[PDB]
Amino acid sequence: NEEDDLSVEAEIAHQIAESFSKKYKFPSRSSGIFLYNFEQLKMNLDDIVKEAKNVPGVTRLAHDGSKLPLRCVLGWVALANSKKFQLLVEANKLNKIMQDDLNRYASS
Repeated sequence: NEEDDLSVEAEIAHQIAESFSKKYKFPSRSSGIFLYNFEQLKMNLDDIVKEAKNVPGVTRLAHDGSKLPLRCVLGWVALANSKKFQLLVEANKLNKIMQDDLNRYASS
């Protein structure tokens, strides 16, 4: 159980570290898109990893060593933590995007 938590922690940290500066597209409130990456959260990696575990489905995927839905993880963590992201985003559209990705990544 302890060893499982360490493996999950390292797996999530691994995937977030590797994609830390990758820009993803999110829906703007007005029209169009804006870009965001983990780097812009201005959070330390330990806190980003903890917040990523609050995203439904991520712990299960990480436990299995599977690829995480990182656009959704970023969007959820940023929605939860970044006032700037919250003000920029069309949250109706973000919610549907995040749920679509969780559904895709929950497949077998």
